[PDB]
Amino acid sequence: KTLSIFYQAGTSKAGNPIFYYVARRFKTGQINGDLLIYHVLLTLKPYYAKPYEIVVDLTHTGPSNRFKTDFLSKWFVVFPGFAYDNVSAVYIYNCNSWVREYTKYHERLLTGLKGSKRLVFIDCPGKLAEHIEHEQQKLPAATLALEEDLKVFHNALKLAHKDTKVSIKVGSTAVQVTSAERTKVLGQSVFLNDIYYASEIEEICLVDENQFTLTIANQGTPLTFMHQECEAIVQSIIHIRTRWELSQPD
Amino acid sequence: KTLSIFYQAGTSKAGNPIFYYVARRFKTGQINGDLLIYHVLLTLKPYYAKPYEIVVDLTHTGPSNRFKTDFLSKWFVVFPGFAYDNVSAVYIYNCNSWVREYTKYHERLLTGLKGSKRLVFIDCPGKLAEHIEHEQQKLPAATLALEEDLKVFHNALKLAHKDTKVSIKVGSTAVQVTSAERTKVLGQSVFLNDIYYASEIEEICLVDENQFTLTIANQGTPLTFMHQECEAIVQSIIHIRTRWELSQPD
Ligand SMILES: CCCCCCCCCCCCCCCCCC(=O)O[C@H](COC(=O)CCCCCCCCCCCCCCC)COP(=O)(O)OCCN
Ligand SMILES: CCCCCCCCCCCCCCCCCC(=O)O[C@H](COC(=O)CCCCCCCCCCCCCCC)COP(=O)(O)OCCN
Repeated sequence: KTLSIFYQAGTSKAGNPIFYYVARRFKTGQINGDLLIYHVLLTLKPYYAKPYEIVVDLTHTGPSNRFKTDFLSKWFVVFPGFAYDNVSAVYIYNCNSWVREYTKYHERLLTGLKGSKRLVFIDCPGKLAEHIEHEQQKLPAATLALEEDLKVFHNALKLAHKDTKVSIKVGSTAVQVTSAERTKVLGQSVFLNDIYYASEIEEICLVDENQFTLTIANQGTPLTFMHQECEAIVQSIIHIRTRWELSQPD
Repeated sequence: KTLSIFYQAGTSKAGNPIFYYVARRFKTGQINGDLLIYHVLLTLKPYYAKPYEIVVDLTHTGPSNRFKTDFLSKWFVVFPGFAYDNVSAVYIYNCNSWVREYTKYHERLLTGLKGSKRLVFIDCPGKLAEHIEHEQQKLPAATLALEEDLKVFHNALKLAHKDTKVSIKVGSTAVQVTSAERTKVLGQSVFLNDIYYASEIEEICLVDENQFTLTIANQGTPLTFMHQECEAIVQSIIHIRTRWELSQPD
């Protein structure tokens, strides 16, 4: 009941089959990891003897999608040794701050991935397609969705102890806070894209005429941003939140 | 949350305060029913000595929103005799098959409502504006949103034991099959409007050139309709179920 988490789709421009891991699709608790390590073992077996590439859609991956240390460990010890080696490339799409922080929390186990040239962090579906068969990227429909009909606010500033220059992209279904400055994730300076589904925007608050707060469900401390067009960001987010509430279950 | 189930809002053209019962908001059971009924009491007591009106929002009212028999019967006794007589009108909006059936099954308890000139079914969402001014109307925003941007397919035919002419209206978040011909609900000829949120539309089938089926969640029997433009109705519905799925929870 988890053939959607890890599916095969496409071939790379280097001539290797592509396998997608939708991190958000997997849930720690419920979809027993025993079940996913199973399915990944099974769709890879026929392939991991020869070289293959992986695309991990870290899109909106959060703590509920995590690999607990015991599980995460089992992943670096449960495959034929060549199997790890034949992974020609692992495109990491939509890495966000939680996965990064997860990546730091589990640096003990992800030590091998640090600096690994094989991990290519990708910014958009278009940059991932370049490494694929005539740009036929099969990122989930859901993922690709987040890329269209976006109201983008550049030069925004996420306020925190460390201020992060970000662009706040408001899409009909989610707000994405794409960092404009790179930060390290597994030793590679990459852009982070934090996605906040309208369903998760509990409160939007305009602090100043150029600063707003975004309370995201279950993330406690609201996010804070500074931007010249704040009134407009807030209004766009409220709209998206409202259009969402209208279609809420009874 | 019982608090959004029944609330006071507006005054009718006849100068009577209106109360809205949003059926879908109630969930059958134990305590919800007495929260709900203790709530309607605390809300109505101030007004039920003078003529007041009720708009019953039956949109999407299904089994999970029903008043079990013992709970329903409390509604006809727990209020003062004058409270019942003071209801000058009960606008019934979006009555649907299930409710029709529910009232058929409780045809006994509902004898007092059967034939009642005080019950006004709103078969034309605009007809409500004939007893209550739009600015005084306060149907849930969600109920109202189901009326906007509807791709309407008139002259459809719903096959079943009895084939009823219907209009299939696909909106961004739902499919509504509105009977084109009236049926009796509590002795009144009215237009039912069954609503199927994209969230409930499991299987979508193009049975042939001018026919299609919808399999609805928790509804073993499939909705089978006929229409010239079926591939268009199937595509329309497939688009919204898909638009939905591509925006649901990881
Ligand atoms: C063996 C699987 C690796 C699982 C990694 C889980 C943690 C990911 C954290 C998010 C950022 C990194 C995503 C991409 C990780 C790619 C790791 C990789 O390349 O593993 C190679 C093998 O690649 C594969 O096995 C193919 C891919 C298998 C599925 C991977 C699914 C990753 C799911 C991540 C979920 C998000 C994080 C969850 C958070 C709480 C082998 O590495 P090695 O040679 O250093 O190993 C030495 C010991 N054997
Ligand atoms: C007393 C409350 C009536 C509850 C009716 C529940 C069943 C409704 C079934 C759906 C179609 C009808 C909806 C409108 C019903 C209006 C009933 C009404 O007018 O009651 C009058 C009183 O009106 C009011 O009390 C004000 C409104 C109170 C809230 C009503 C909420 C209705 C909720 C229906 C939920 C949908 C059905 C659930 C299904 C399984 C008094 O009638 P009477 O003089 O014959 O009574 C004699 C004995 N006392």
